[PDB]
Amino acid sequence: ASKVKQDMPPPGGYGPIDYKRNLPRRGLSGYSMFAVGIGTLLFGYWSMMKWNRERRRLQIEDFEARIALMP
Amino acid sequence: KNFSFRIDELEEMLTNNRIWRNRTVDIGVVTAEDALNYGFSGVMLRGSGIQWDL
Repeated sequence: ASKVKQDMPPPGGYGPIDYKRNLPRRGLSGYSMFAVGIGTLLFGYWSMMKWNRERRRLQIEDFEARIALMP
Repeated sequence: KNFSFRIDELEEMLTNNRIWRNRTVDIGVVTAEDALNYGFSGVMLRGSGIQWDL
């Protein structure tokens, strides 16, 4: 009492197979990206402004010490 | 079941890549009449725009 056994799909078939493209958006807006860039530029400019003014004062102090020693 | 994701990852590296587009866009353009006369078949014809598939 043996029945035919063969490679067949299961009853009801197989599940759906995805084949469509699935490239998502996954990104901010151009406006927001440009805003972030401008903001970091401005923060950097402000920090460099203060630091370079301080460096100019330090250079003036060193030059004054040299002038005092020069004679 | 697991192969569409591989195709998606392949497309993530090439389809919208500007370097890939610069290398492949407007390179080796063949007209439909020229393809038919030269005897091209398959993706050559279908890229030229001919609606033919055996």
